[PDB]
Amino acid sequence: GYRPPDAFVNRIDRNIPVPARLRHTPVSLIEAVNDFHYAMMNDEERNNFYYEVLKKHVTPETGVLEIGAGSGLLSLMAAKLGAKWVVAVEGSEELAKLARENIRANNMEHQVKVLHMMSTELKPKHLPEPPDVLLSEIFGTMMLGESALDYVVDVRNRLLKPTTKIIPQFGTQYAVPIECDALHRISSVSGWRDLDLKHMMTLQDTVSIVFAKHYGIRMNSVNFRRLSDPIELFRVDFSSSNRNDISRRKHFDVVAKESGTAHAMLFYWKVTDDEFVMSTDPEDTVNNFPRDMQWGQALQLLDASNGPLPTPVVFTEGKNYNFECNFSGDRVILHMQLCPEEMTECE
Amino acid sequence: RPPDAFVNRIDRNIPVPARLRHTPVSLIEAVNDFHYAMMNDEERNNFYYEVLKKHVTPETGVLEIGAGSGLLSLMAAKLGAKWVVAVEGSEELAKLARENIRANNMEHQVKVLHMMSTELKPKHLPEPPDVLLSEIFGTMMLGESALDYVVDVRNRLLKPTTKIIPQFGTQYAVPIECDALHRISSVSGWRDLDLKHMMTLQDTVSIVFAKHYGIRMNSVNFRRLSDPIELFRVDFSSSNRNDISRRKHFDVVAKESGTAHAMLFYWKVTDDEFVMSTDPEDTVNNFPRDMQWGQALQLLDASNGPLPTPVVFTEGKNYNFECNFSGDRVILHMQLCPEMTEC
Ligand SMILES: Nc1ncnc2c1ncn2[C@@H]1O[C@H](CSCC[C@H](N)C(=O)O)[C@@H](O)[C@H]1O
Ligand SMILES: Nc1ncnc2c1ncn2[C@@H]1O[C@H](CSCC[C@H](N)C(=O)O)[C@@H](O)[C@H]1O
Repeated sequence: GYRPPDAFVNRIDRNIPVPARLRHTPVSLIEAVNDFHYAMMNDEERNNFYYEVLKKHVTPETGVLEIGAGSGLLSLMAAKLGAKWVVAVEGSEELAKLARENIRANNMEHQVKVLHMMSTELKPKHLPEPPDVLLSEIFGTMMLGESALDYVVDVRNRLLKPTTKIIPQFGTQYAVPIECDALHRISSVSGWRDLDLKHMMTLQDTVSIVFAKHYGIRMNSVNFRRLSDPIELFRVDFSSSNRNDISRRKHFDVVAKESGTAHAMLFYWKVTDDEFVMSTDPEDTVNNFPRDMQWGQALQLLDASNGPLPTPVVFTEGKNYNFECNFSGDRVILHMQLCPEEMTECE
Repeated sequence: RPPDAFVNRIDRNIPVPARLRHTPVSLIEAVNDFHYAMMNDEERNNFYYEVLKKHVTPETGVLEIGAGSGLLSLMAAKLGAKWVVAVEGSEELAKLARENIRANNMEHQVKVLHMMSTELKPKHLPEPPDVLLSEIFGTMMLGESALDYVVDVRNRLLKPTTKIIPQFGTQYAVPIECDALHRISSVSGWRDLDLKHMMTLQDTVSIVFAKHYGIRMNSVNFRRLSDPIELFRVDFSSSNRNDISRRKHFDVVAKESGTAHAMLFYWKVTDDEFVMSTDPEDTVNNFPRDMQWGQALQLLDASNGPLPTPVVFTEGKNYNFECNFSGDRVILHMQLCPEMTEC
């Protein structure tokens, strides 16, 4: 017999039993589905979001194009609503097949087609015509975390026609300074009785954006306080915006509603199309448990200045606080640095 | 600027404090991901403090495997040990420990060696130690080979009278029903759309840490379908990994009827009267422990069909499970025995 180099069994001790359905299946595909896709599909509210927005844009003469088909659920929705043709693009090989198999298992093998490629190499030749609708779910815990704006923009410039409706329409990344003792106990140490340990603080990570779930935390489960109104880091119109519409450095003047300790900046985002909303805000994901597991929220520990040891950002209600937001080149990573009163070039 | 410097993996536009710029990334990741949480697990710290002060004389020489930050050695020194030698494999962690030791003026009580305990020879020690101190437990108790590393030191460096801390370790397992976990790990479909083919890929083999699902078991609602399954127990002063059979079987009687979505894995460490538990029923107020360890999970498939079959419990009936250990006993797997298995 033969075993693919990336077969699941290869990752597993000889003494441990593996079901035939898993043995020769590629590790990455298994990891992809088990870690993300199962949680995505049980995000009913997410599925309901895309079904409703498609429902008001799909005619039997509607040509649909989806970026990142994965399992093909969204592409199935387009066809389910009676679309003329659906072409779904998927970057990895094994996800491409899995989509097709889901497409045969259901009705739509004639209606929906899945191309193995990145949307970057998708050419007008690969499409029947310019699509009426562009479909996309390529949002991460950070909205542009998996470069959603860049992939749509490339496709928007090359493959779409004027009348093309882009789903979804709007996207906004928010930031909130929060007090959260529970998080603080995971990320800070002073000492144990007589023993001084504050030197450990030399190493505290004030720079990295961190996904709540990866370190075992769900903000809906943890008690915390929002020390201010949401901060609109940036808005994006997917049918007109570019990644340079997001200035690589911005300054935000935040008014503290409540006094407390800003242990961390909490990062969430909302996606809008007409009256329909996709929210990453923990207030809206209380009952959407699968969403907190797929997207969740992101955190960044705040340091007030550049001392040898981190300085706590203490908010005093009514008093005003100034933050410098620095994006990376691809606008995929960002950072919130409190302005002093010389890491920042605040003025 | 070291090749492993923290700045070097950060965008040029993002600001990095001087205390972090030239610091090795691995050190930062380690301290931030684990050490902070360890140090705020005060039950854990209190566990070792109480077991230590029961054995530490001003005549007691202490040897710690895996110093890391070296807090436990600071405890042994604080309790007035005559000499403490703490061994640490990470070069950057070893220096971090030394600094903590200077900050508490115990520079001459505690010595930190940059090596693996495998390389620790009697030459490196003043005397065969009176006390052996270890914290090398993972979310899976033997997940970090805590048993093997102690056995090597036990065979080569210790003396008959050497008290090993901690004494006992028990790896438990419980079959549980958990609707929240099920929604994260399975899919049937969406309305008329059938997505059951997705189930072909459901990972039934891998042991996944609960926090890597993003889950803390104390926050999520679940049912235990039977009494705890003692997979194995180890005496760190006499057991070898060969004492753990490569394959064990278990008569598991269902206390309750339900769906065994998964096998929950926790453990308990014992020394005299003192207990270190990973059971989520004991970590309800120990939020740092659930973050540094938490629990483990394995999804259960009942047989070997083209699709996963739910393991369903009927109260009062028996369910035989086969447990297979990897060679180093670091990894294990629970498989239901049908009326892949040797049963
Ligand atoms: N430029 C790109 N081109 C094609 N596929 C992409 C892509 N970027 C990400 N992807 C793929 O899109 C998927 C993101 S999630 C899958 C969404 C799917 N339509 C659903 O709702 O079920 C991943 O599988 C990823 O491999
Ligand atoms: N055989 C081994 N020998 C020496 N150090 C080890 C080791 N196995 C693991 N370690 C190290 O021990 C540490 C495990 S965690 C440190 C726990 C420490 N007692 C404290 O509470 O601060 C890690 O730094 C690891 O690199």
